[PDB]
Parts: sequence; C-alpha cells; structure tokens
Amino acid sequence: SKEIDISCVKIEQVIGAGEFGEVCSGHLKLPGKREIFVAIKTLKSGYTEKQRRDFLSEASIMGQFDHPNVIHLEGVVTKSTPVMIITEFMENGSLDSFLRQNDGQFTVIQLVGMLRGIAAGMKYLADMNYVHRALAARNILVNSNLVCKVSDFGPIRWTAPEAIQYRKFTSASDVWSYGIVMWEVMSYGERPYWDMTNQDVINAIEQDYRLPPPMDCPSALHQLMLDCWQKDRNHRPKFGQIVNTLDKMIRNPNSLKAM
Ligand SMILES: Nc1ncnc2c1ncn2[C@@H]1O[C@H](COP(=O)(O)OP(=O)(O)O)[C@@H](O)[C@H]1O
Ligand SMILES: [Mg+2]
Repeated sequence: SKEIDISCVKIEQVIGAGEFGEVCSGHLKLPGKREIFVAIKTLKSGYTEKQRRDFLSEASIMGQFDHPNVIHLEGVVTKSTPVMIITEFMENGSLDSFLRQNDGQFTVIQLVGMLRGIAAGMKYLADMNYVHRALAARNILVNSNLVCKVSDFGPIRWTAPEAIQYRKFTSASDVWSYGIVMWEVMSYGERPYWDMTNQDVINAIEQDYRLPPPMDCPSALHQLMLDCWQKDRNHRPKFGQIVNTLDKMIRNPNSLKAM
C-alpha cells in the first residue's frame, strides 16, 4: 500500500532470509508519528522485472487486509533502492520452527489460544472472500504475547483432496489446511504425516486415513481436526463455527480434560 520514503527507515540487522532477498528488523519514523520497531523485507539487487513484481505483489495482497491476526503492512519502498516491504515485527518468527524450540512447553489453553487467533484471521480472510491456498504453520508468524497471525500473501500434505485433484481451492479447502495446522500446533512442529511420501499421503487419505491424535492432545481438539478433514468440503465446518467451537472450549476448560 502506502509508499514510504527511505528517509523514514533505518535498518538494524538481518533476522531471516526470504526467497526474494534478506529480511531485517529496524526502526520506522514517519513525519509526526512515533518511531516503531518493524520488519523489513528487501529485494536483492540485479532483480528481474518479474521478481520485482512478484515480490511487491505480496504487499499489494496483504495491503488490502486489516486484522489483528493478519500481518500488518506498514508500507513499501519502491522509488529508491533497495526495494522494501515494511511490516509488523514478530519476535518469535515462524510458528512451526517456534514450536519445535518449545516442545511441550505450553498449556492446552495456550495452544488453543494460538489456534483461535489463526482461526479468527482465516475467518476474517474468508469473509473478505480471500482464499489463502497455502495455510500451514510455516506461514503463520508469532509475537512475544504468542499472538499468531497469517502471513505469506505473495503443499500436498496441507491441501484438501479436491484442491489437489481438480485444483478447486475454496475457503473450504483452507479449513482442511487449517486442520493440518491444528495438528502441527498440538504436535509442536512435527511434520504432517511424518516421513510419508506425498503420494503415500494421497493414497492414505484416499483410503480414509486421518492423522492420529498428537501427544497430550484432548480428544475434543482432535475431533475438530477430523471435522476439518472431511472428504466432502460442504460438510467441513466454516471458520466462524471453528472459532465458536474453540471459544466454547475456553469457557469450560474441563471440555479439554477428555484425553
Ligand atoms: N514480520 C516479521 N517479523 C520477524 N521475522 C520475520 C518477519 N517476516 C519474516 N520473518 C523471518 O524471515 C523468514 C523468511 O520470511 P518469509 O516471509 O517466511 O519468507 P517468504 O514468504 O518470502 O518465503 C521467516 O521464516 C521469519 O523467521
Ligand atoms: Mg514462508
């Protein structure tokens, strides 16, 4: 969205590597507004016109959104070099790697909290008529308070049967993906279907196989997963319902006691 003048940006250091260039952290001080810490995606020089457009497309997409569970876009730098995409800063980075570094360090209530935010963000996106198509733990960022937000607006084992076979992507297929994500979270970053091959995964799902309950996962959360993994997309829950279901679990914590 908004075009930012390089004079307002002061890069601090490298915090990650994107496919289009380095990812940094830094300060943003717009005229009048108060300085803030941000994340800065840069484009490697010598880029092709296609690379430039694809890179900036990500900003155009997320720029059209605005929700606490969707990565906030501060703006972009295109008039001068390097080209940049400034966004919200998420100290804990990617959710999957984040969970791997904290194996079994959270309560069911915390995990459910993370899943609720992701659900709220997807509910928002669905209402805005946006189909992510690539929902997965690696595409969700987490901050200090553990708030998870959907990212990557620029994967067999994560995709619904129909989407894989007929390339039919809908919010419904995102619900299936959300199911896999729920598994990833309760598994603390474990890879879905483990070392199974992508083809094995396809044949397994065909044979009505479904990922088992992750360790210490309440039977109520695994059932919600199954619902998300229903062969018939029309039967899968809506993100709105997924949210309410999660909310009900928060009301009466004893509903998560049945292991
Ligand atoms: N807003 C952000 N705050 C903190 N770290 C970030 C942020 N965006 C990206 N990163 C870090 O940079 C890495 C690469 O960025 P990512 O957006 O996942 O790449 P791409 O979407 O280009 O494939 C992430 O795995 C994460 O650790
Ligand atoms: Mg990524």
